[PDB]
Formats: sequence, structure tokens, C-alpha cells
Amino acid sequence: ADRMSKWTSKRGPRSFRGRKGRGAKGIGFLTSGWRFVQIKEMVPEFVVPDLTGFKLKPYVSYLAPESEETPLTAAQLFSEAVAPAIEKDFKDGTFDPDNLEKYGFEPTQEGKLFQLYPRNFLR
Amino acid sequence: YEWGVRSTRKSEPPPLDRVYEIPGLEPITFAGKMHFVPWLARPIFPPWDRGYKDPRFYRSPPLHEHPLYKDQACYIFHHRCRLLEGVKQALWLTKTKLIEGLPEKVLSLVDDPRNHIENQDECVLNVISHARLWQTTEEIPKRETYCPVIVDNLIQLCKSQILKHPSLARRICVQNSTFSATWNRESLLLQVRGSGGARLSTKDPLPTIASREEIEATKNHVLETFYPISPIIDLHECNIYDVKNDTGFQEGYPYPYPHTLYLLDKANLRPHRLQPDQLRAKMILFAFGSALAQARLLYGNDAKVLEQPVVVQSVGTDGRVFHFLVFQLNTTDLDCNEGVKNLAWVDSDQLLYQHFWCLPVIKKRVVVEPVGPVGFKPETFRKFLALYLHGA
Amino acid sequence: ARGNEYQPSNIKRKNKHGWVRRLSTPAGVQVILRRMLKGRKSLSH
Amino acid sequence: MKYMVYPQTFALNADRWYQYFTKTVFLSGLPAALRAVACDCLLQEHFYLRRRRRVHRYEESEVISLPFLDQLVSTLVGLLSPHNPALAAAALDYRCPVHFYWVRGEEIIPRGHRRGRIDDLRYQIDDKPNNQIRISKQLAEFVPLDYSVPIEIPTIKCKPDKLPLFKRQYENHIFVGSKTADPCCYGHTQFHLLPDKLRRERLLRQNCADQIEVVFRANAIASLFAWTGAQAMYQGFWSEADVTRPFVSQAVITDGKYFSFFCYQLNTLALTTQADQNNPRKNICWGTQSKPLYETIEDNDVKGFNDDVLLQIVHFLLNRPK
Amino acid sequence: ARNVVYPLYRLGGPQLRVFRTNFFIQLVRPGVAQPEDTVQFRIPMEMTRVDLRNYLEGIYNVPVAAVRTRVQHGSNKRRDHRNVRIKKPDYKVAYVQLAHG
Amino acid sequence: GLEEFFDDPKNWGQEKVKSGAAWTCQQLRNKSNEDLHKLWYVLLKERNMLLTLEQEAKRQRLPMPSPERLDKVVDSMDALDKVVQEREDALRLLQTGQERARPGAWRRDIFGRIIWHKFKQWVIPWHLNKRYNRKRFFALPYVDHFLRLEREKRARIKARKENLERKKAKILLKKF
RNA sequence: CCUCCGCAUAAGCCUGCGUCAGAUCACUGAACUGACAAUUAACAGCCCAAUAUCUACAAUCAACCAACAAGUCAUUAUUACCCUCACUGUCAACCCAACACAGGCAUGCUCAUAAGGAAAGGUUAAAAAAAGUAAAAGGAACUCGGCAAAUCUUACCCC
RNA sequence: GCUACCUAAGAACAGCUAAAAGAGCACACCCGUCUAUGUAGCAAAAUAGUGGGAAGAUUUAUAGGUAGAGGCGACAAACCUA
RNA sequence: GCUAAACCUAGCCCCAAACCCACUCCACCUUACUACCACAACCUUAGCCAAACCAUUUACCCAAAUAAAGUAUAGGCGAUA
Ligand SMILES: [Mg+2]
Ligand SMILES: [Mg+2]
Ligand SMILES: [Mg+2]
Ligand SMILES: [Mg+2]
Ligand SMILES: [Mg+2]
Ligand SMILES: [Mg+2]
Ligand SMILES: [Mg+2]
Ligand SMILES: [Mg+2]
Ligand SMILES: [Mg+2]
Ligand SMILES: [Mg+2]
Ligand SMILES: [Mg+2]
Ligand SMILES: [Mg+2]
Ligand SMILES: [Mg+2]
Ligand SMILES: [Mg+2]
Ligand SMILES: [Mg+2]
Ligand SMILES: [Mg+2]
Ligand SMILES: [Mg+2]
Ligand SMILES: [Mg+2]
Repeated sequence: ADRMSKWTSKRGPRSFRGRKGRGAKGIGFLTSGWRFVQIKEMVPEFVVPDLTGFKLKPYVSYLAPESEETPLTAAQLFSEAVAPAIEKDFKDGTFDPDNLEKYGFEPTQEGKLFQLYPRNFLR
Repeated sequence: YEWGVRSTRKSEPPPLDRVYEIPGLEPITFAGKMHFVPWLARPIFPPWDRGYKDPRFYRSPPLHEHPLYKDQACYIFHHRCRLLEGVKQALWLTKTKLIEGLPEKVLSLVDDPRNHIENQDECVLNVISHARLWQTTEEIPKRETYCPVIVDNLIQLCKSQILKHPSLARRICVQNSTFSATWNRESLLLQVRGSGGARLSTKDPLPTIASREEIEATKNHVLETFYPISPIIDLHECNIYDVKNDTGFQEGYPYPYPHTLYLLDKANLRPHRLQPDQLRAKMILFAFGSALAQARLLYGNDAKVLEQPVVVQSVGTDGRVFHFLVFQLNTTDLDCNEGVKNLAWVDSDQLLYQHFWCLPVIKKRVVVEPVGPVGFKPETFRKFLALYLHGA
Repeated sequence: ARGNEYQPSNIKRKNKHGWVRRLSTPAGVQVILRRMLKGRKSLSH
Repeated sequence: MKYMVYPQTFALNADRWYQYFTKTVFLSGLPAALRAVACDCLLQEHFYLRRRRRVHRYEESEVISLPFLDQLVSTLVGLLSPHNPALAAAALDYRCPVHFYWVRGEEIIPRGHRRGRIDDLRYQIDDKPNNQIRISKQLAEFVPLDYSVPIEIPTIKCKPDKLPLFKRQYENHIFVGSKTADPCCYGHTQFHLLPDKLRRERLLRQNCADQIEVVFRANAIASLFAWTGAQAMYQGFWSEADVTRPFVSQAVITDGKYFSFFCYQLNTLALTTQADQNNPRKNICWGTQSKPLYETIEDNDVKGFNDDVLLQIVHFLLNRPK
Repeated sequence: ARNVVYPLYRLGGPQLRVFRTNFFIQLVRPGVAQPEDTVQFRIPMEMTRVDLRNYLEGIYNVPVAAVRTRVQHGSNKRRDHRNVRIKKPDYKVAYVQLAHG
Repeated sequence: GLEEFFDDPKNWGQEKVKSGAAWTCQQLRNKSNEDLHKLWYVLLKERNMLLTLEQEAKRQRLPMPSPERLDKVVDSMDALDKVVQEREDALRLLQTGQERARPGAWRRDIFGRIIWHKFKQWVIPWHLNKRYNRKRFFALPYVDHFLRLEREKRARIKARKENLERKKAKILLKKF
């Protein structure tokens, strides 16, 4: 006879308490006789770098001078990545409206391991 | 009168939107927004195929599409088959004549008092009492618990005679082994697939019981027939099969000879348990199958009368009633009814004990019958030992 | 003796007065709609 | 409410704890054509007998390893029956359960309506060994009672719960493999096969490479104490009326490739706090490292069959009551 | 990582990875007497014991032998001036048994 | 090791720890892509230390040495995440012209209100999905009256707000 | 001195007599407030590739016998199939009756306890009232009626 | 989620006599004959004692169904959240 | 002398003007707030009440305020419309 409390896996009868969980992402499946099969590949792997000889530390010196905040946009990214290559190739006759893929553009995301839309990677 | 009422079946899909009929135009459907709405038309979807294979979500080919599919129907006899006519049917299929009682050779084995084990009666009763009363924690053990354990202990008991007989060192008992044997009878294709544990395996084949004169005498006898029952009734009628004769072992297996097949009826329910007649049928076909498999291995795939017959024997039990069979396969040309016939000696309804009391019966505060086996007879164990000591 | 008419269970509570039970019929939908307009914090069990 | 003691356990360092519960000192060491029959059983399961349904890697321990161990025990006992007349008459069981129930130590209930009352800890061990051999006459002891040893019983600081161990209430059982009315009450040898969950290559996958020997050891101590413990009870001995002779049994624990051997002597059932207060007498368990029986099996032969392992199986079977 | 949509896997897929992991840990002093090898942790709900194993041995190079978890229920008994229940949040507790003794 | 869940023993229970300023978004933008990834784990370990330190103070019933550190650390990582997010977002625009990483649609729930429905991933196509087809992404007519009442309600609240604004200005004029 | 209660599971409830500090029929305290702790899976939940195809004979110690209301439990053929122990429940003196209510409340084990409990705030010994125990001689004379207490009867009539 | 009835899949019934039964005595359980207490009570129907049944048309746990111009009913105008 | 008493401002009401909000990450129609597998919507309002009962009947928002006009007309030619 309570409506206002949050509904949880603690709360039902036996069957109910089995079915619901907390938020944890499942990492396998079940087979006959309730045997759990784990898939190694479904388990997230921590991609953790080498920290040896690394100068950056978690806090910053106050002695550092202040600079104006300017966020990143597509326009300026194009200007400081693609634009110099394009204009340099515009000077000669190497540039082409077709096959501009040389500059880093891709027609499709289908083949890629890291597909941008829809996103297929974690963080 | 057709079966399956109308309400239970999958409902006939609703009639198509009338827009689809008009040849000029294509309908506006709710395909575009990826959900149902009632006002737009129902789209027709092209059938879908998962491009990759996934084991859990697998759909098998139609039955014609399987590689092993054949127009000619093979009939398979397995462990769960139950013959309608029993031994009568079994004999027909295996082309055999039965003889009541065991062979004289095996009965002569328990003739001498020497071959008897020390404290035979004491031991046998102990086996029954261990299996049937003292076994587990709970008071009254069930059949599937007591049936294999009683046989295991009776095998152990016979196996103690190694002291007396060195020949017993030349055998093993194997579990979870399988045989396959295929033949023809009036150009019906039949295949026996034998499953189940407790196969007695020896380095040496059994010598033949019956003489060549006996084998020649079988020719005059005619196989018994039953009408209007077909001899193929109660066998798994199969269109998808492969023909193979298998002894269940790879080439160069030590102990490759089938001495005895032990068969159990470890079923709790009466309807689940085979009838006595039906069980004797099962062991005939199994013994035949095991003998025929071995015959095909070393004598080839030809249909002929063998110069030296193969002997296999079998024991079938429920834990209480025992059936003993000796089988002799002397011929492989089985397609025609007339000629040389295989041989079978059978003893049936030989029960080890009449009843068993787990708990003492008290009527008016006095014990009518005490705990234990009731109506025990040792002659059935003698027969069991006789079959064990054969070929030793 | 009376008063103990409520003999509780989670299964029964949910199958009778739950969100899925509510949305199952148009009548129930309107029940939810009402509670939303009134500003109830419990729309259903 | 009793603790459920699991003989075959995933608990880290579970040998230490089991020694506490049973008051057991663990000691390192011990107190022909058989090769042909041994390797033939290996080849039977692995090679010679062909399988209709394909063998999965999870099912291999139950379908390959288990029927192998079934086979080896039954053959060796029959073959050695002329050597040892005891084994001729001996009864052997396949997957028969064994139960023992004892009390050791006390607690004060921390919370509830019974808070601050004295209570005793109950331990129940239920085990189903793959094979066991029972005899009518007791085996002779290894060492006498009051056999002082200069090695201390392990003591656990915290609650028994902190090693993952759980309390449950059910039927309290003493059982030797058969009921009381069976004359073969005394215990010869147990054969255990470890579950596929406690396999060594899985244990190498977790960082716990040092725990492979713990699993073997822990199984022995618990299951043997249970078995001898139960036998002593069938002779009328219990907590207050402690044993007047030693009760001995021996065990063979395997994973199908690696074999361990153990001998157990039970000297005392005085485990209850009141009984234990003044009693220097201890239970003793002997054991050795796991050794591979065979290196590998390819086609039709076994590579690097180690004979001494097979003989240690023989030497245990050869033991007879005097 | 938590509060992100995990990309689906089909057989023969690429190995799922995280590069920056939302999970944050506290190592806490146990309220009950423990074995010396056992150490206690407060853990995000959505974290698994598999995750915590990998987390510790990955980032901290701590070899672990065994991990067991449980979900601690925070009390909802407390009430404010407006007589409304104040919920103390539920958290996950992970016990880690270290390896190599 | 497990030891690095705690800071340097020399500064244990020191009442005050001198700590640096939180990283700025600008500073992090100058930093390399790979280097941000490395810095991010440096910030991870630091967070966990401070979180365990928070809890230990809470247990001992003592004040934390420098609680503001935690805030700084948090902010730095917020900043870092934002910086990285920006890069991904930028690249998406240049490659696909999609503003949102996860696909979705404007839909009409049964309550007749317009929602941004986010998609989920499935193995099978939508028409074959039993659970998905159970959902109603449309409003039947009976809902329209409620939509009216809802609107009217919103209007009332708004009207009330406006009035009070004016009234307040009036009294503020009489006092000044 | 009492125990027809207890211990456990289920069902229901949701931190609801653990620790520490203030604070207030009874302690100036606790079943009050705040802060801090805790319940670790082996038990239990959470399952299963496909298309055909199989499945006449109860249970009751299942034996003899005996029925009627006719009964909880089985596959085979071929194809496909190699990775492992994840997730959730686990506390308490507790639930439904507005209440710390002589009421309600399923199963297992203990059938009297090894477990769990306390009828008397202090006194005095009035009346009337409630529940007992005993009672000379008599034995229904009481009363609508042997109601009640007793005692632990017999023969009928109406329906 | 009470109660009336049904559906699915369960569970319970000691001891003693009985030619063996919708049998008899009699626990647990289910019901409520008669008396007294209670009557803002322990209780919006209880308690103490005494009684009826207690292997059956029995009792009972779980889930589902039938809805008011109606349901359900071994008909009491009974029951369908005091 | 206790218990008390006393307060002005939160806000709100009716107008006018003007056509409104639908919203970081995650989750949410299965037992909502739960990562992850082969049916469908449109269908005369009735009644209280008035008629001193009641039975035909009895005002109810339809797109310019005023006036035409409570007029023509309808109605158990009556209530009334
Ligand atoms: Mg009920
Ligand atoms: Mg758990
Ligand atoms: Mg389990
Ligand atoms: Mg007590
Ligand atoms: Mg009192
Ligand atoms: Mg008084
Ligand atoms: Mg008086
Ligand atoms: Mg008198
Ligand atoms: Mg009179
Ligand atoms: Mg008178
Ligand atoms: Mg009377
Ligand atoms: Mg009725
Ligand atoms: Mg009766
Ligand atoms: Mg009666
Ligand atoms: Mg009437
Ligand atoms: Mg009447
Ligand atoms: Mg009127
Ligand atoms: Mg009037």
C-alpha cells in the first residue's frame, strides 16, 4: 500500500526480485538449466595509457596568465585542418571538386570501426 | 471431422486496403514514420533475412532441403520403441526361432558346488537390502535409484570370482555406448540404434552354442505371422536417415567383443515402464543389432550364411523381475523369409524376490510381517551368474 | 470481524492498478490524463 | 540455523578455515598390466568410444572425466581382488551422499529479540563423492591417540561468515553412504572429481595461481572429517563420549589429469566448547601435491604416463584391516 | 562507464572498449572485523564485479583474486518539516580479496 | 597500488593542503588529443583519493583538510569532458551534418503531447518487434479536450505571474 | 513460575530496541533526534536453436488382492551449435486490523522443549460486581423451561 | 487482495475402533449450539467454558475470471472491500 | 499572573493586452521510469427539473453590439418556446 516510494528489485515477491535490477549493463546470456554464458567481448575493456614520464598534473599553477574562452566549431576546424591543404593545392592544378576525399572527407560511415552517426563507441 | 477448432488457430489477416487495387497509384502508408497509426494504410513489407548466422536464432531447412532426405522410408528401432506384438514381432524382424529356457552349456556352469560364491545367499540378500532399503537418506527409495544400483552390485558380486577364474580379468563393462545396424526384410529398410549403458566387453568372442546340425534344422521351420498388424508398427518411420553399420568403437579398440547387454527399466510410473513381453522384444532386437554390427565389421557388407556364428547374450530387468536371452546370429541373408534362421534362447518372468517391506507392517500392535525381502529365490541369481561365467 | 479486507500482494496490486493496466483501455488512458491535469504525483501504482 | 560447509569450494584460502572448524592439523607427506588397464580406460573415454552428440567444453568433465573415474575404480578393485581379499567383499558406491553435523564454538546473538544470549555454531557438511569403498572391519590407525604434534591449529580472527559461508536451516543428517542397518559401516577409500568451475586453467585466469593446491587440500580435510566423523557416530561415539580408538580413512582427489592423495585420522569429536575446554587431542590429515598422471593424449597413445601416481592408487587399495 | 548508451554486439563483432570511464571509487574502512586480504569499496550502482576487477588491475595495477558485491538500502524513515520522506541514497558495496597473499 | 587511494603520508591530517587552480577549458583545448586522454586518468585517480578522504572524515566525525580541492578536481574533469565533446561534435558536423549523436524523431505520445523520442538499437527490424509495436505513438481524439484544459491551465499560471510582476513594480514606485 | 509456543521458509513490510553524542508510569533514557555502520552465494530468482516426429497400460511401501470418480511427471530423426559463472533477493523485536489491539495469518521441523516468556506499581482486606473452591438435612421443592452447575441416564412423540 | 461462484497448478488431515463406508470415538484444523462476561469493549461482533464436523458435497495457500439496466447464489432478498 | 491577544505581506480575484510551454546525459506502454529478437480510432446524450401529478412538452455557443420583438410563429394552443 505504498505508491510514493521508488519501485526497486527489493520490493516484489520471489519472481519479481529476480527480474528487475539496478542499472548494470548485461554481459552475456542464459541457456538451459540457467547456465550463464559470459561473452568476453560484451565486457567493456579499459583502454588505459602509460603514465611514465608525464609532466601534466591534476592541478594548475596560479602563475599562469588568463585567456579568453573560445569554443570549437566546424568552421574553424575546417580552417586549421583542411583549408591550408586545399588552398596549397589550388595554387597548382592538383585540386579537384571530385575526389576531395584526399583531404579527409568520407562519403559514408558504414565501413568505419568508429562511426560518427549513429555513434557506435563508448565515450 | 477435422481437429483444431477455429478459435485456436492463427487469425486470417484482415482484407487489404482498397487503395492497393487501383493500378494508377501507390498508397500512402505508415512505413515512413516507423510506427502504426490508424489513418494511413498498412504497408506490405519484403520478407526479411538475417544476413549473418546466429546459433541461438537458427531456422532449419525444409525437410526436402536436407542432404540426407530419401523417398524410400527407413524404420528405426530405438530404446523408446514398444512393439505391439512383442516377442512375436521381434522374431519376425530378426528372422529367428525361439527356444524356451537357457542353453544346456550355461546351465552346466552352476552344476558344480565349486562355482558357487562363498555365502551366496547372504550376499544376494544383502544386495537386495542395500539397494532397496539401506541406500539413501530417505525411507523408501524410488526405482530410478534402486534399479541400476542392484544390477551394479550383482555385477560386482560375480566379479569377485576372479580369484577362482583368471579369465574374468579379460573383461570390462562400458557405459554410454551406442551401436547401429541396418538390414532388409521383404525390402523394408530397418535400422537398430542401440543406446544405454552397461555393455560387457571381452577380448574373446563367445563360442557358438548350437551345432551346425541345429542351424541346418532351422530351415524347415516357418516364421510366425500376425494379421492385420504390419511388422513395422511402432517403429520411427523416417525419411531423413543415413545407412551406417557401427559397433560404436574405433578400429583397434581393446575389449571389442559384446559379451552381454544389461538393460534397465528405471521408470517410476507403471505406464512409463515397458511390459515384460515388450522388454524381451527390445533385448532380442538389441542383441541382434549388436551381433549384426560386429558381423558386418569383419565379414563385410555381403548377405551370406556365416561359417562361424556370432553369440551375444542379454539380461533385462526392472530391479525385481529378470529376463535372460542368449542370441546366436548365424545368417545375414535376411531379405527372404525362407532359409537359415538366427537362434534365440529365452527365459522370462524369473523374479528374484516377490515383494519387499521397507517398513514393518503392524496390525493391532503386533508385527504381521517384519522388514526385508519376501519370497526370495536364489536360482535366478544362479542363472545370472551362469550368463556371467559363460566364456570363462 | 471485519476491517482486514486488504490482504496485500505486489503481483495483484500491479496487475490490477498498474501503468500497463491503465493504458490497456481508452477509459484508463483518461484516468491517467485526469491525474496529470490535477497534478498528482502518483499517476498509478 | 547452521553453516553449510562446501567440500569443493571457491573460497580463498579455505583450507585454513576448514582446519579450524574440524580441529585438524595438516601434515605434508603420507603417514604390471595395471598400466595397460589404466591407459585403456583413458583411451576408451577420450578416443575409442565415439560420440553421437558432440562434446562441449563445459560438459567434458561430466561426460569424459567422470565415467573414466567410474571405470578405473571398478576395474582396479576387481583386478586387485586376488591380492587383497578385503576388496573382494567390499561394497563400492557411485555418487552416494555423505552427511555430517557437528557443533564447534559459540556466539552471542548480535541483534534482535535474542540479542546478547549465548548460542552455539552448527556446521553441516553434505558431500557426494564420485566413488567410495566401504568395509566390514575397520582399517588400522596410522598413529595412536594422544599423538602430540608441534603444529598449531589455525585460528580465525573474524566471523566464519567473512569467508563466504552461509547459514540455512534444514534436516540434520549423519550418513556414511548407507543407513545404520547395513553391516559395511567402515570406510576405506574415497575418489573425488572436482567441478568444472574449480578447474586449474580457470584459476590461472584469475590471479589465484597459488590456490590450486588449496582446492585439493580443502576438499580432503572437509570430506574426510565428515566421513570418519560419521563412522564414529555409527559406533555410538559423540561429543561427550569421545572415541576410544582412532578412526582412519583415505582419499584420492583428481581433476581428471592431476591426482592428489590424502589420509585422515579422526581422534576426537569433542568440538563443543565445554568438551573442548580441556582436550589436547587433535585430528590429523596427511596429503601431497597434485601430480599429472599423463602429459597429454593425441590420437591413440598417452604421452608421458607417470607410473608412481598409478602405484599410489594401488598402495591405497592394498591397505587392509589387520 | 555509466549513463551512456552501450553499442550492441553481434557475433564476430569488435571488442567493446572504454577510453574515459565515468566510474569513481572510494576505498572504505569496514565496520566489521575482516580477513587481512579483504578490502572494502563503495562503488557505482551500474558497475559490475567484472568491471571492478578490470578497473583495479588496469588503473592501479592491483592483482585481485576474488570480488563479491551487495546493494545497501538507505533509510527512508527520516522526514522534514513538511512531513515528507527524506531518502538516504542506496549504494553498492564491493569486497575485494587480494591475490599473491 | 592500493596505497594510492590515499595521498602522501606526510600530509596526513594536516588541516590545510596547498593545491593548484582547476584547469581551464582554454588550457585543455591547447593540449593534445592523446594528452587529454592521459591527463584524464591522472584526474581520475586524484578524484578517488579525495572521495575516500571525504568518507573517512565523515566516519571519524572530523573536518576534511581541504574540501574545496574536490570541487576543483570535478570542475577540471567537467572542462576536459566538454573540450573532448566539442571535438567530436565538430567532426560530426563536417562529416555527416548531424547535430545529435544519437538518432531520434519528434513523436506524439498517447497523452497527445509532442516528445523527442530517442531510438534504441535492435537486432530485428521494427515491424517484427512485438514489444515495440505494443507502444502507441499517436493520440486518439478523446485526448484533445485534455490538451485544451492543460493549455488553459498553463495560461492561467502565466497570467497570474504577469500580474504579480506589475503589482510589485507599483508598490516599489510608491515607496520610492 | 508460565509455555498451543518456538526456530525457519514463504507472503507482506522497508532500516523500524547495532555503535556514538544531545535530548526528554518510569530511568533524565530510550522503541526520541542526528551522525556513523551493515545484509558478501554455494540457498533462491533469473532459462532453453529449428522443423517434423513420438507419447494405450494410474497413485496407494506396488507385491497379492481390490476397484472407480479413471488419474502430476518419457521421445526419436536430421540440421545448427564450443564461449563460462554475470545480474537480483539476503537486516530487525517486522504483516492485515485507525493503536506496542485477548482479533486474522500458508507450509516444514520441534509435540515439549536445548527454544521462548512474566499473571502481582505499593498497601488494606468495606459494600455491590466478575471467576473459582467447599458445604449440615433435603434432592428440582427453583424455574417459561433442570438455564447453569453438575454429572458424565432411560423410554417415547412431532417434523 | 473481503465475500459468492468458477478456472489452472498445488498443499493438509495424529492416535484408536472398524468389513471398510459423504462409518464411529477423537488431535491439529474448519465451523459457531448454549451460557456467562463485554457493550466508546481486547474487539465497528471479541473472550471463557460448552458444543458441530473433522478422508470429504472437507479445509486451505497462489494466480486468473464473472461488474451494477449487471454479476454470483445447496433462495437467506444471501454476497459483490465494516 | 498564566493561557493568550495584537500585526502586513506572502499571494490571490476580475479586466485589458497578447494566439501558449513543450526543454543537459541515462531511463521510461513488460510489473512505466526496465540497454539487447518472427490487435487497433469515428456510432442521436440521458436524466434531474418545470408543468404545482404525469405520460406530448420544458431556455442551454455557435460566430455585428442596438433595434425589428417577446413580433410573426410554435405548443397536453398550457407550462412555456
Ligand atoms: Mg484471501
Ligand atoms: Mg549476492
Ligand atoms: Mg544454485
Ligand atoms: Mg530461555
Ligand atoms: Mg506484569
Ligand atoms: Mg494495584
Ligand atoms: Mg458481596
Ligand atoms: Mg448439601
Ligand atoms: Mg416445579
Ligand atoms: Mg414455583
Ligand atoms: Mg445444560
Ligand atoms: Mg455456497
Ligand atoms: Mg465421518
Ligand atoms: Mg464424528
Ligand atoms: Mg425464502
Ligand atoms: Mg421474505
Ligand atoms: Mg412536475
Ligand atoms: Mg414547487
